[PDB]
Amino acid sequence: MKAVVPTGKIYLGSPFYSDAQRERAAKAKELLAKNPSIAHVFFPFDDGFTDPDEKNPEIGGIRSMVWRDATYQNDLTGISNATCGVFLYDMDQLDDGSAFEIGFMRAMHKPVILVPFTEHPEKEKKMNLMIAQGVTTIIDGNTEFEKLADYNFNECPSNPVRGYGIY
Amino acid sequence: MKAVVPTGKIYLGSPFYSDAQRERAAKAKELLAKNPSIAHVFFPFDDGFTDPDEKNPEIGGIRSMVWRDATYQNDLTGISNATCGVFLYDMDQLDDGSAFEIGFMRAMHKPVILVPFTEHPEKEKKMNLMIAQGVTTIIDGNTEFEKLADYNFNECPSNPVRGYGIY
Amino acid sequence: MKAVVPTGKIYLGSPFYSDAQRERAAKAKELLAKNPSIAHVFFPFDGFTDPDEKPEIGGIRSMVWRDATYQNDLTGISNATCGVFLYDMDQLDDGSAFEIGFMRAMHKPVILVPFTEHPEKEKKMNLMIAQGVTTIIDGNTEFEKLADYNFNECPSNPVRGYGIY
Amino acid sequence: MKAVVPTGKIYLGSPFYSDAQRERAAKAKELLAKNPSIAHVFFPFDDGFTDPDEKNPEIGGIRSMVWRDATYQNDLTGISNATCGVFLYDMDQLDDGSAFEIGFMRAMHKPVILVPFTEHPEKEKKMNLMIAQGVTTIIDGNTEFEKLADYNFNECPSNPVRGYGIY
Amino acid sequence: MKAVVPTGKIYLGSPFYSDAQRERAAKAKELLAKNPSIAHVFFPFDDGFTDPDEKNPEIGGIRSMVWRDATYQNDLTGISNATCGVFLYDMDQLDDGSAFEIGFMRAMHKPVILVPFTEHPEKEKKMNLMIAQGVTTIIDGNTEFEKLADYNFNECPSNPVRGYGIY
Amino acid sequence: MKAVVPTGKIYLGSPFYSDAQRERAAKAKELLAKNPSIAHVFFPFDGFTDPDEKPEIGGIRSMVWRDATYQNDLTGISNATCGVFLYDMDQLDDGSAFEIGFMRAMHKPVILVPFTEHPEKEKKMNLMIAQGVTTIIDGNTEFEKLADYNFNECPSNPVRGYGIY
Ligand SMILES: Brc1ncnc2nc[nH]c12
Ligand SMILES: Brc1ncnc2nc[nH]c12
Ligand SMILES: Brc1ncnc2nc[nH]c12
Ligand SMILES: Brc1ncnc2nc[nH]c12
Ligand SMILES: Brc1ncnc2nc[nH]c12
Ligand SMILES: Brc1ncnc2nc[nH]c12
Repeated sequence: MKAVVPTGKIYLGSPFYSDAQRERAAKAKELLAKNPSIAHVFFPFDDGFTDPDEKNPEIGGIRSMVWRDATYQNDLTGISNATCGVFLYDMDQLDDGSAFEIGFMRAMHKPVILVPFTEHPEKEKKMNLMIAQGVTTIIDGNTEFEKLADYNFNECPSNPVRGYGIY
Repeated sequence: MKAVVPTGKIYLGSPFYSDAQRERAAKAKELLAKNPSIAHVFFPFDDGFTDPDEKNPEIGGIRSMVWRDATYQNDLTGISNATCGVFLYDMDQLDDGSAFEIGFMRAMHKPVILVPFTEHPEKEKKMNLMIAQGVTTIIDGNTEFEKLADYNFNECPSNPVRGYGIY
Repeated sequence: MKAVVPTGKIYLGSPFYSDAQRERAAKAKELLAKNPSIAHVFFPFDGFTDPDEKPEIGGIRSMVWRDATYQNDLTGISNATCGVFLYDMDQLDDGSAFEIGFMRAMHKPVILVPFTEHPEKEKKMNLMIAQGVTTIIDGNTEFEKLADYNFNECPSNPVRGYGIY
Repeated sequence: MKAVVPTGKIYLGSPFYSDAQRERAAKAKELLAKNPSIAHVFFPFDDGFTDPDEKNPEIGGIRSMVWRDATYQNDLTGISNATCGVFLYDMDQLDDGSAFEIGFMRAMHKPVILVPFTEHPEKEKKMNLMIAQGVTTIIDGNTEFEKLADYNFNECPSNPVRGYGIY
Repeated sequence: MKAVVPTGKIYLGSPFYSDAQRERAAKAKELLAKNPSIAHVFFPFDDGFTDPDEKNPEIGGIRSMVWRDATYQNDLTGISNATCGVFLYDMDQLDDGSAFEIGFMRAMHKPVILVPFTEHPEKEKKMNLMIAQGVTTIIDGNTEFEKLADYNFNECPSNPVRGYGIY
Repeated sequence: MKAVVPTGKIYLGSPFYSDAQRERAAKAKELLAKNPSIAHVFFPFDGFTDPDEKPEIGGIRSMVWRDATYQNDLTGISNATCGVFLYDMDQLDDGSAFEIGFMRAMHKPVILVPFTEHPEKEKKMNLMIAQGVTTIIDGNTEFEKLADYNFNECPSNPVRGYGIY
């Protein structure tokens, strides 16, 4: 029933390797900001750990084990504190980090909101069984991105993936 | 220390959408068969559930919810009974089902053996942080596929991913 | 130990088959509604609609509806910080029991609120329930405690006075 | 794949006390003892903890906290060690202990096999959604009780509950 | 991102009995009470369970099973409700209770903040690997105790233990 | 209940700093070696080598070595069906305690095998240890029980006779 205070703690998982992916993340935060059921949102790429012993760090480059552990754990920490996951899932370039986080969250029995995006709304609709069955709620990013602003994250109502070929 | 009987229960995760992926799986089973530390190996694509109410089933096609649940659960069942995971991980075509299973297994604190394969041993070596940090042991598929036959699955000795750019 | 804000997130599980059971549920919602340590309450029966289900209650239900409804409850269990169970000692609801075992396997606290209309029978309880529950509040004589119980910390209160089977 | 040594570790859950129920349990053991895939079977009612500090143990009595604690724990230990659960489920007199155990195992992602028994096959077939959905494989006690001797507990293939009204 | 309402639910673990230790705990509370990101703080020694059936409660005595059970459980409940753990860790007299609690929380994937205190800053700096690796963020009690008032418990950014010998 | 094959998978945790501690560990391995209910035993100190570490015991260790070694233990905890702890009551090993809490959060059984060289002091134990452990075998007077204990089912034996703090 109606909550006394916002309780949703969103773990916003998302690729961040292209302008389009980056714009979706931006857009997602905005909508989430308009949702009255949200108490907090964590985006893994917002802050960052800095390793002093790490001289001249580069992206996609070799990183120190210390930076790697700290950054990975901040993400797991985000998942731990989150009550649910929201994944801006690029269906054109499958992100394994996101897929990994979806499985982790489900192993913890946490609800997972999948928001698929494709630049080819007209190509075949197929999805991996693990993703298709692991997620508890699907919200198409192409045509319903906006309900993130209204979805009741206090209870995360289920909505099984349907309409996708399974492989 | 030395085990009285084999105790390793391997969950062999792997894409199965190309001849090359299919040959690796085949090869993997053979090596695993030669390993004295293995009590059992589960390959998700070996058996299969059959839904009677499912008329004319097709691969990649729309599947019944009953078949979807049963098949997904057989996989989770495999992960549950497994003591460790071994992933024939295609680095050229990232498989999200596999990535999902890697995260699930790690959320359960189970050791995960990553065996990466690439048809371009000469291209840049980069890996997602979640995969790079989530796996506990890496065995290159291109140059060490064969140690699967000797690895001590009774204890799954760690071997951190190194030599890969992190993104 | 004094919360800055209410944190208690209650999963209120109970059978919803008889009028009596529907009454208890009705009362609990109100009682918990007056507790200042509660941030939110979730009640399973407050549902999903399979647009493809041509559907009777108690009848054969589509797998899609079954999956979504079952998940909505587990999701309520996941979000909850504790469980409050309007537990029927006369008609044992295995669903409620399942959920109690699920929550405990998750290490979360479970407040057992038993009810009986047969005070005549020897008060007894299954071991798993007797030992699994962390806090018991008699529904026949302490129901009102739910409006005052501190769900921010859910103080323990082991089951006693019940014969074990 | 074929197991090198039996892998199934069964948690055999069942109500006792009722003459019929005891019979079921006894026959289940026999059936299981004949299954090559089973490595071990734990039945909670077999042996028990004796509280030396317990005067006159009343079976159904107001038993001491030490006995209760040790007995309850001996069951969780069995659930913990078990790879799968097999429940002799009485559809005539619902045993909440069993139900408890089923959800506990499912929260652990362990496979659960339901073997329902009814002395009233003429009565309506109904099942609580939590059981019907939580269970991973059903094997009708009244009709396929014998299957327990052939079921491959090394993989516990799933068989979704069906044909039951759901309330 | 910025939280809409305090999200941090702290499990404040610490040894008691020792005059110094009590002081630490008292100051930690003050510091925490000043942190805007904190929603609630649970300290195991604050209030307690009273076993009406317990004659003359001996603090350090052979306490009854009911008291023990209710007290131990009240702590797990706090760990369960908590989003993160903050441990006032005595490097001079290792408290195994605290250690227990740290591993329990890590098995749950919850973030753990170590605040080490030593009355002998001249002695060698060493730490048991399990603590040094299990801990997700360290905040020197002797030097940065005040940080507890600024630390964003809505996300618990990590800070790997370093500068300690490991045995 | 009679295993077809040994299933017990033991995670043997203990401090490995003093000669005495190194002796107990030595004995346990042998005792467990005679138990027919055991399929395998894992002992943390039996290690990893960071080819890039130029390394002293107790010294500063590379993060890579730290990560791999720590993981090897958690992996041993994951594979194990139960834990056997050669627990020192004179010099509390927080590593062992951490691992005990980890295993219990995983619902696995933990056999506490305490040892003391000071029978003179009031036998006491921390609550979390006293309540977390599921089976206790006195290392000073029952050490040998480990060769006969049934690890296929690890029968419970709550801690008693210890004052609680
Ligand atoms: Br992936 C990935 N890469 C780099 N920084 C990160 N933080 C969180 N997830 C990250
Ligand atoms: Br993916 C995927 N697709 C089809 N069948 C499967 N079984 C296990 N995993 C599977
Ligand atoms: Br149980 C159970 N049975 C039927 N419908 C439900 N909705 C929520 N929980 C339910
Ligand atoms: Br007695 C006894 N022994 C083992 N498991 C049980 N569940 C309920 N009562 C039980
Ligand atoms: Br007393 C008491 N109360 C709460 N937590 C504790 N840990 C050890 N002893 C404790
Ligand atoms: Br603890 C601990 N400390 C140092 N080395 C180890 N290897 C295994 N467990 C260890």
